[PDB]
Parts: sequence; structure tokens; C-alpha cells
Amino acid sequence: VLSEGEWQLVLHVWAKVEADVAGHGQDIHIRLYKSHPETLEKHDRFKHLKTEAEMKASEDLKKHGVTVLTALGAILKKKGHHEAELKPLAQSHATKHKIPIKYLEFISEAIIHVLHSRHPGDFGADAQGAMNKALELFRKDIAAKYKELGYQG
Ligand code: HEM
Repeated sequence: VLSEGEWQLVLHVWAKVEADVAGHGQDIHIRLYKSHPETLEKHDRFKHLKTEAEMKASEDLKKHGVTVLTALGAILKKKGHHEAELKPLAQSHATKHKIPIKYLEFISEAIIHVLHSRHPGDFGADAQGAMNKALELFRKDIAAKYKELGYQG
């Protein structure tokens, strides 16, 4: 659905994410929890992290962010051909964690915010539009997998 040029813009900025996955992941989660506080309630082990410095120093949160972004990067590198990578994520997020698609919108907003904050010269309007399209495709396809598992979130 994305053009090849759009995928190239997505993967160009993703290579910059991969220079510091941990740091990008922490900034994305800090942004997510600040912008949309309801999302932190899904994480029991992160609730005692009350300040930004605590969140940055938390190995548990840091490792979680790398897990999250690694999964997302592997999906993005498939350029839409991602059923195999996407199914297990849908399974856990639909049936165990119970993450509504709206929360996937919230973290998508945080990803775009952090990428622009860190890489404005590599993340202008066309690259933002390409990343938005890629994350829209991800959210569309994961919502279809949610429903196949019986989850309407
Ligand atoms: C880009 C979107 C996301 C990706 C790629 C992603 C990926 C992952 C991965 C790979 C795991 C570990 C294996 C698993 O349990 O599935 C995970 C765990 C988890 N995710 Fe997500 N996730 C995303 C968004 C979210 C959002 C928005 C929330 C909640 C607001 C969330 C909540 C959780 C929870 C609660 C766990 C279990 C963490 C633990 O106990 O250590 N995820 N996620």
C-alpha cells in the first residue's frame, strides 16, 4: 500500500532509531505516559517510577522499550508483508494485555513525536507522512487480527 519511496523514508529514519534503540524507546514511553496517562495503568511494574529520571534509569522499562521497538522495526522492514511477525503480537496484545487500538494510536503519536524531536533533518513532512502510513497499516492489520481472535478493542 505504501510506495517503495515511502518505505525507503520509513527505513531511513528507522536506521537512525537503531543507533540508540534503548534511548528512543524510553523517550517514546515517557512521552506516551505523559500525553495519555491511562496507558501507564497497563504496566504494574512501572507504576512506582514517578519521575522522568526514574523512568530513564529503570532497566526494566529500558529493556521493555527495546523489546517493543525491535518488534516494530522487524514489522516495518517487511514493508507490509508482515502477517507472520504481526500474529504473535496481536495474540498477546488482544488476549493477555488487552490493548485497545486507540492505545496503539497513542504510542504511534509518541513515536512520531520522538522521531521528529531527535531527527528533524531526516524526518520532514514526507517522511512523517510515510511513517504515519506505515503505522496506520500496522494498526489496521493488527485490528483485523484482534477481531479474528475475538477481541473488539
Ligand atoms: C508499537 C506498538 C507496540 C509494539 C510493537 C509492542 C510490542 C510488545 C512486545 C514485543 C512485547 C513482549 C512480548 C509480548 O508480550 O507480546 C510487549 C509486551 C507488552 N506490551 Fe506491547 N507493544 C506495543 C504497544 C503497547 C501499548 C500501547 C501498550 C499499553 C498501553 C502495551 C502493553 C504491553 C504490556 C502490558 C506488555 C507486557 C509487558 C511485561 O509484562 O513485561 N504495548 N509489547
